[PDB]
Amino acid sequence: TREYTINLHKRLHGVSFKKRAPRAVKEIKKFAKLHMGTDDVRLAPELNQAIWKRGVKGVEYRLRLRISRKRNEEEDAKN
RNA sequence: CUCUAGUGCAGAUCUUGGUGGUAGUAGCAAAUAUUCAAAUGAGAACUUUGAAGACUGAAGGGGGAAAGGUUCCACGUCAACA
Repeated sequence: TREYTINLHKRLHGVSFKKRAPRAVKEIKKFAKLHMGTDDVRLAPELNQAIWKRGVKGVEYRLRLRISRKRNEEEDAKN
């Protein structure tokens, strides 16, 4: 595990306001690829409600996540 | 061995049909956010189910007549066809 930061600044600047956060969760998918080096990407409904609580126009910038490597044999699920 | 007829095709912005052409290009149906997990499986964003959010609520709620007429329903199939 690392305890990570997810700064949701860029890719949220230039995207529509009322449909901002559905593009922002797609960045939570991107981040998992490089910084672990995994084939599969996996989130949870725990990370759906990690943004959406303060909904779409407002967002969490300081959205600091966790990650853990297994599922089947190896894969990183953000958990 | 000689007589007889609906008797020679390139064409009236024609006529009987396939095939070419733009072209695998545009279109892909009025701007009401979607994210994530499962059931089943040969294949799953779409069936179906759960977690969660957008959305409307003088109607996305409710409900009768004309008109149509079994399209509902359960059962049952993935070929043509969306």
